[PDB]
Amino acid sequence: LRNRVTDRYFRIQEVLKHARHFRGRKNRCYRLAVRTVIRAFVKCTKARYLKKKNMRTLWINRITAASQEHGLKYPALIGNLVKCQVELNRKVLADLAIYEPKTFKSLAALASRRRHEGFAAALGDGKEPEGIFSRVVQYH
Amino acid sequence: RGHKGERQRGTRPRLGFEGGQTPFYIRIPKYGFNEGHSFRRQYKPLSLNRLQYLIDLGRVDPSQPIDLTQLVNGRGVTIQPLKRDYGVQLVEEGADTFTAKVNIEVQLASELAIAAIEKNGGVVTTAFYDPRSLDIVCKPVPFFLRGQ
Amino acid sequence: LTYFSARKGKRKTVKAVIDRFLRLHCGLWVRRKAGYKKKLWKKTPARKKRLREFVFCNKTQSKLLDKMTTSFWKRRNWYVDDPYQKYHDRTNLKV
Amino acid sequence: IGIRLTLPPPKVVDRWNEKRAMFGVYDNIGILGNFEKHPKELIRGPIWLRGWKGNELQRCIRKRKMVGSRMFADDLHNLNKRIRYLYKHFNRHGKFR
Amino acid sequence: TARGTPSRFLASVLHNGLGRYVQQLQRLSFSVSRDGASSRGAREFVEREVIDFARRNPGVVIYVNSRPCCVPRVVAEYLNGAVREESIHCKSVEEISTLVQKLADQS
Amino acid sequence: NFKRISYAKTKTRAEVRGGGRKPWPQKGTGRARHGSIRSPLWRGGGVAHGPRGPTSYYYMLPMKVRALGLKVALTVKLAQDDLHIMDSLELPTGDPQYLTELAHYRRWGDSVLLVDLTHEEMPQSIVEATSRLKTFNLIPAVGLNVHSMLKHQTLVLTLPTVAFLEDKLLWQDSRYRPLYPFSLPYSDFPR
Amino acid sequence: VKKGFRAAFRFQKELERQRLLRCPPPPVRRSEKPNWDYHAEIQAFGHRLQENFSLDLLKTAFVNSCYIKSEEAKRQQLGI
Amino acid sequence: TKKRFTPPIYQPKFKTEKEF
Amino acid sequence: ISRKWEKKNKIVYPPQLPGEPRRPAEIYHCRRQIKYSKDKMWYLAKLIRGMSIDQALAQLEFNDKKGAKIIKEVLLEAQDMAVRDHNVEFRSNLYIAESTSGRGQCLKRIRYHGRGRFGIMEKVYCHYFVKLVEGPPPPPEPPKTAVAHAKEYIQQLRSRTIVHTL
RNA sequence: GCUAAACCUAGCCCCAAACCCACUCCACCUUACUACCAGACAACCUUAGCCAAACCAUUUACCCAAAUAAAGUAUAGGCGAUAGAAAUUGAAACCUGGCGCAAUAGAUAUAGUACCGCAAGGGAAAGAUGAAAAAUUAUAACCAAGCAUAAUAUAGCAAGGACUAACCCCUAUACCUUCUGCAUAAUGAAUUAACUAGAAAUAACUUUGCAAGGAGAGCCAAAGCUAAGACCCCCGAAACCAGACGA
RNA sequence: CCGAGCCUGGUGAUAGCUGGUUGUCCAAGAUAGAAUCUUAGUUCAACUUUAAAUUUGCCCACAGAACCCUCUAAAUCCCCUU
RNA sequence: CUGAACUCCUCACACCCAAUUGGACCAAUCUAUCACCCUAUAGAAGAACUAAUGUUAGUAUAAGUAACAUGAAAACAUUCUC
RNA sequence: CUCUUACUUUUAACCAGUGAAAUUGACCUGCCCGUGAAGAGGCGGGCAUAACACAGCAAGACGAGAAGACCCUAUGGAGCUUU
Ligand SMILES: [K+]
Ligand SMILES: [K+]
Ligand SMILES: [K+]
Ligand SMILES: [K+]
Ligand SMILES: [K+]
Ligand SMILES: [K+]
Ligand SMILES: [K+]
Ligand SMILES: [K+]
Ligand SMILES: [K+]
Ligand SMILES: [K+]
Ligand SMILES: [K+]
Ligand SMILES: [K+]
Ligand SMILES: [Mg+2]
Ligand SMILES: [Mg+2]
Ligand SMILES: [Mg+2]
Ligand SMILES: [Mg+2]
Ligand SMILES: [Mg+2]
Ligand SMILES: [Mg+2]
Ligand SMILES: [Mg+2]
Ligand SMILES: [Mg+2]
Ligand SMILES: [Mg+2]
Ligand SMILES: [Mg+2]
Ligand SMILES: [Mg+2]
Ligand SMILES: [Mg+2]
Ligand SMILES: [Mg+2]
Ligand SMILES: [Mg+2]
Ligand SMILES: [Mg+2]
Ligand SMILES: [Mg+2]
Ligand SMILES: [Mg+2]
Ligand SMILES: [Mg+2]
Ligand SMILES: [Mg+2]
Ligand SMILES: [Mg+2]
Ligand SMILES: [Mg+2]
Ligand SMILES: [Mg+2]
Ligand SMILES: [Mg+2]
Ligand SMILES: [Mg+2]
Ligand SMILES: [Mg+2]
Ligand SMILES: [Mg+2]
Ligand SMILES: [Mg+2]
Ligand SMILES: [Mg+2]
Ligand SMILES: [Mg+2]
Ligand SMILES: [Mg+2]
Ligand SMILES: [Mg+2]
Ligand SMILES: [Mg+2]
Ligand SMILES: [Mg+2]
Ligand SMILES: [Mg+2]
Ligand SMILES: [Mg+2]
Ligand SMILES: [Mg+2]
Ligand SMILES: [Mg+2]
Ligand SMILES: [Mg+2]
Ligand SMILES: [Mg+2]
Ligand SMILES: [Mg+2]
Ligand SMILES: [Mg+2]
Ligand SMILES: [Mg+2]
Ligand SMILES: [Mg+2]
Ligand SMILES: [Mg+2]
Ligand SMILES: [Mg+2]
Ligand SMILES: [Mg+2]
Ligand SMILES: [Mg+2]
Ligand SMILES: [Mg+2]
Repeated sequence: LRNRVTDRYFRIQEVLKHARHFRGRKNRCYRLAVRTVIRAFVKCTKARYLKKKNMRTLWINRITAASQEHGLKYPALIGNLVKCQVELNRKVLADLAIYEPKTFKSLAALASRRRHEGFAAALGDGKEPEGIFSRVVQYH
Repeated sequence: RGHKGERQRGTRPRLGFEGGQTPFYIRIPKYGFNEGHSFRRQYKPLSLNRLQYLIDLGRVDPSQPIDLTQLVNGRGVTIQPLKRDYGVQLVEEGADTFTAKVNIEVQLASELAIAAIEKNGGVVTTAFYDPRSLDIVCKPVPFFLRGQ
Repeated sequence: LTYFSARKGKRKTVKAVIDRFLRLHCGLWVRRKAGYKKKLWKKTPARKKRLREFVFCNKTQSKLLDKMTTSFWKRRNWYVDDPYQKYHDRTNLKV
Repeated sequence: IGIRLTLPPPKVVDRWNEKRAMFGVYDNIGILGNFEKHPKELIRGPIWLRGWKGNELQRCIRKRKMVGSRMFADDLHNLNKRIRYLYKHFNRHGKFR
Repeated sequence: TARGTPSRFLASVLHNGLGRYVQQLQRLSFSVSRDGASSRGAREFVEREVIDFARRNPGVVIYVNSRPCCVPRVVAEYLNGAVREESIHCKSVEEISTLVQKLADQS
Repeated sequence: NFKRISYAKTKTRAEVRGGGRKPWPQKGTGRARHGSIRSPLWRGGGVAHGPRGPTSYYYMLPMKVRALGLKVALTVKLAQDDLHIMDSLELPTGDPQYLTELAHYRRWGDSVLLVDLTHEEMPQSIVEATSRLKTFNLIPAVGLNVHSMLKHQTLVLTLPTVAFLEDKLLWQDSRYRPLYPFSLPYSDFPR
Repeated sequence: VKKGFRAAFRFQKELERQRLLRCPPPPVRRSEKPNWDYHAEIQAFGHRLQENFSLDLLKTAFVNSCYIKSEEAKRQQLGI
Repeated sequence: TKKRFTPPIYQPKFKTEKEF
Repeated sequence: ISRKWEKKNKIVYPPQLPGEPRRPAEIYHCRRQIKYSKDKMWYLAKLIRGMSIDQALAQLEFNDKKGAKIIKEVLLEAQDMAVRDHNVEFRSNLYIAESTSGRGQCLKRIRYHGRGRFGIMEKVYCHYFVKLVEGPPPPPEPPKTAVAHAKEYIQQLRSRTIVHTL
């Protein structure tokens, strides 16, 4: 019994369908396309890591810009907001800067207020009571 | 198949070759363990336990003389004349519980086996069969179809 | 080794092995010691007694010798007054 | 390229033709027939293959032994060469020893 | 990959769920075979599951068609005009139940 | 499979016509090195690992196993209401339509296997009807086999056949291990 | 020529998809397509919308004047 | 170093002789 | 071989309605197995592509290439074929809609080289295809002007959104 | 839109059976195919070697007349590699079939022709409508590479993430083999289509049967025995020897 | 194309040497040495893999393991408990 | 503060080592029986090719590149030049 | 040769006709320094940078061609010599 592949056409088309938008002969020639398609799929897989990384670099840049408009550096805003138990993440903060500029100035003002309270506390020798915005809500 | 060498190419040396060191199976001195093995007489053991078992189940009839033909016909023992078997050797195993009275013809018998059959009132004889005779007595019907 | 003979298409025994080793039906192979008949004048009594011993082969050697001999040599034999009859079967062996 | 552009003619199989309908009959000739005939005697084909199985080397040896004297000169020469090639392959080459 | 395929923005059909929720699945067309091992799981789905599934979804018109076929299929049609065909070849009754429920929930 | 013989065969590089000479020198030509135009790499070359027929598939299940298979097939037919026992196979007429209509009325499957005790003593009427049919097949008791039993939806046995089958199949359960082939004379065999 | 039917059948299905894509068929009413039961479709329409419609009124709502005048012309053409 | 010469091989004539 | 170009002159359109506009006539014609290279023929088919029937015939009449005398012969018999068979009123009211070349069936011959070596030469053949359409030549597209460039640039500046946010 | 693509027959393979075998007239061992003259010449005679023995030097299976079994036993042998009986035992046998190939397959075969060589010798390629061609403006279309329709715009393994947006931004040193380690300036690859490479005993294991027995004479057996399933590739030297052919 | 012609055959010569070795998916997985006309290779150990059996394995507390001699070394071996 | 495939968070989980080894699936083909717009359960086997300076065929690249060809006029009679 | 120059023919270049070969993983085929299987068009840091022909040139693409002939290795060959 002599067996021959009869559906080789379809096997080729599974790779070539992903290569139609390539440049040059690697969009039609299987020998060439298959190598490039494999590389494309590996790139697509690893790009999921970079997407998350880049997305966050973008938010930090955007938050930095918004903070500077209010005379605040990025580390001062993020650090001091945490000390106020405000757990807004950078994605939301970047969105607020663009679409809620009045709320963002309030958040910048709050961070600035908490930042000044820190300085007063550090300057003091313990005589001073805790700042109004420095008080931490406890959870038991 | 591995990578290169003889393993992948399929050309490794014969079994027993050790890379050129005098192989184990050669460096051991010759000794006559198996000398004349094909001319040594063999006897299939038949125990008194097995013989009593065969009699209890009706496979061998103690009311008539028991010889190789009757033992083989009851499938009590398997004899191979082509494998240098010369018959059955009666062995003592089971002598304590052997109760049957039999007239049995064997090729070899232990002294204790002889006593076990004679104490019960039986008779035991030792009988020689040559390789041709042993074949005939064991399977008579195939012989009768040869017209000799 | 000849795995398939040209005349019968059957595996052949290496007769060198048959001339040197005794196979017990339980799987063990017995051999003599190399040099047991060599230069005895220079060897001590203790050493000479060791050389006269009949000793067993290991697992690997046993497996090799098993492959180098056909089934005929592994059958149970009932030789009359065989000196080695007792050693064909193991007793009280745990694994 | 490489694939036909039309459907092949439909496959018509008569499952109840006499050959298929009576397949298997007399395969128990011995068991049900007092063992007068062995089922292997029902096998039809080459005289050196009826009721016997072996590998290609074994088949070649068997064929040369049973019908080699009747084979054509060219055929017998090829058979001898095949036996020589197969002897070396099985006895000398392979992964296992 | 993303560059090799089309994309769209997240959206709804006629602002679904804003004033009221309307099930988008509108029609289901089964094609089972009276005989054929491929449709064994589809035949058992029509005996006990399809009737109880229709009671829960009165807005979906189910059309069961028994005819000779080598590959049984369910064809789902939605209010926005989308048509989706999903083979149920050699699927178990539980597998088909899951697939049919997923089709009911999609827009 | 036991009676299968495959006749498929191909030619190795040794049997393809020609191919003696080295097609071109080992070195200097810039081409791939080759020893023969009939190598399996070449168009028209030998086949590397093709069929080497004729090839036999003969083997034999243990006699007891084949006997047990017959018992299982009979039980399955009875347990599933596919076995019908007849007193005889005598029909009133030899017209095939009668037998076809009889099966339909009695709700027998599309195919019916008819088993008679002996080939010689099959009634002429049933012989005429079955000879003209394709799904109604008449066989002697010695011809019963698992394949035919499974291929045919309905099994019809005569009462003499039933006795015949029980005798042969139960003998396998109570018999000694053989001393020589059962074709040779035994004390109590045959019958 | 290679043996077999499956690959050829699969290729025919693909040739028919491309032919249809090259010449998309003129669209037709869903009612004209298979798997259509007007009465069942009317009932599902109300149920989807969670509305207790009166099936007599709902059916009339779909009937348009153009469909009635055309239905009568067909009747006249067929001498019914 | 032994003289090395590779003689040229002509292809079969028919391959360059076909007419319409 | 494929011969679809000759079957395009057999398409019969349904009669037009009274309000529909006059449909231009299309005339397909070609010449097969021309002893000439398709690469050399392509430069001649590219020249007259889009020209009027009378302008193309004038450019091909004073060209020195061999393919020129062949295309001109194909155009002259397609012009007559249009008025005679395809109901074209004015023979000058035609322009070159499509004009390209195609590879024909070629023959292989030996080319002898030194040192007993050889090459294989193809005796090349090509096809020429032309489509005539009734009417005046479509006006050439004016070059993009500065007003269009600026209008397009400002349109891209207005279509840009805020990316990767709400 | 071209070039093309697609096809199912020609025949072939393996068995069975059957012993086989010519012929018109004329020409043909001289330089064959040459009507017609003086001769007398006459056939036999161990294969070798590659190769295995990891060199090699004794040695290294080759139908020789019944399947099976005795048995891979007796025996032979640098007692190494390996070679290897016999006595004895003893069955069946109904040509006209196929889980064989289907134009790169299957015979090399459309043919031992064309072509190649002084000679011995080597040795191809390919065909495809239909009931009707005394229907030839006939059988629609759709599918490889290569092209055409339709050249090109900063920047870079040619893509990915994306994006309103092709590109511009960011990330990213082809593949295979081979190596301690290859983007390597190490190997192979213009591309498409077709073809092109893992064959089996020894045991063991898994799953049935029967069980101190198993097996359809042989063989094995101190739970064994029978049956089955499942493990061992392709191409390539310079060489050696035999017999022909050539000044 | 003569350090000894060419053709066919033995012949599918042989190659421890180079190259090649075709569907998908998951899992475990890196290596003390000895011998060898052997070091471009093999066989045995070692490591590694699967299955099976039944019982300790690893980590380690005291106590304990040399005189001769210049480095009175970092450590090891043994080892219950855990 | 920034900063991993580390860790946490929502949901899921067999789903990142060469040689080698164990395992779960499977394309097409043929056969048995089903099925009957392309299938099912099994039995089989010339059973799957991005690579061997692989074999055959087609078509590219180098490239319309290298290279190749016909003395002159005329009435095509003839004459002239060499 | 110092030390080259002029002219004719051929080739050459353009037009017309005919039409090969080695070569080619894919190429969207820059420069400097650094790095790296140790000498980079492709990596890092810089610089440069609309697109597209024709004619030259031979520094590089460890350019093409011939599975290095030198050297070593193989229990691979062969020729010749011999106490
Ligand atoms: K011995
Ligand atoms: K071997
Ligand atoms: K051929
Ligand atoms: K490579
Ligand atoms: K490098
Ligand atoms: K390198
Ligand atoms: K190199
Ligand atoms: K002469
Ligand atoms: K290499
Ligand atoms: K080596
Ligand atoms: K001058
Ligand atoms: K250069
Ligand atoms: Mg390799
Ligand atoms: Mg190695
Ligand atoms: Mg040959
Ligand atoms: Mg060779
Ligand atoms: Mg062939
Ligand atoms: Mg040797
Ligand atoms: Mg040597
Ligand atoms: Mg004999
Ligand atoms: Mg052929
Ligand atoms: Mg194409
Ligand atoms: Mg970049
Ligand atoms: Mg690969
Ligand atoms: Mg290196
Ligand atoms: Mg690197
Ligand atoms: Mg490279
Ligand atoms: Mg190299
Ligand atoms: Mg195998
Ligand atoms: Mg020699
Ligand atoms: Mg000679
Ligand atoms: Mg002369
Ligand atoms: Mg030779
Ligand atoms: Mg080789
Ligand atoms: Mg792992
Ligand atoms: Mg030595
Ligand atoms: Mg070593
Ligand atoms: Mg320890
Ligand atoms: Mg401990
Ligand atoms: Mg982070
Ligand atoms: Mg983790
Ligand atoms: Mg996980
Ligand atoms: Mg499937
Ligand atoms: Mg299957
Ligand atoms: Mg294959
Ligand atoms: Mg391919
Ligand atoms: Mg290749
Ligand atoms: Mg050039
Ligand atoms: Mg030139
Ligand atoms: Mg000239
Ligand atoms: Mg030039
Ligand atoms: Mg030119
Ligand atoms: Mg190259
Ligand atoms: Mg550098
Ligand atoms: Mg240039
Ligand atoms: Mg130059
Ligand atoms: Mg480079
Ligand atoms: Mg070079
Ligand atoms: Mg080299
Ligand atoms: Mg040699």
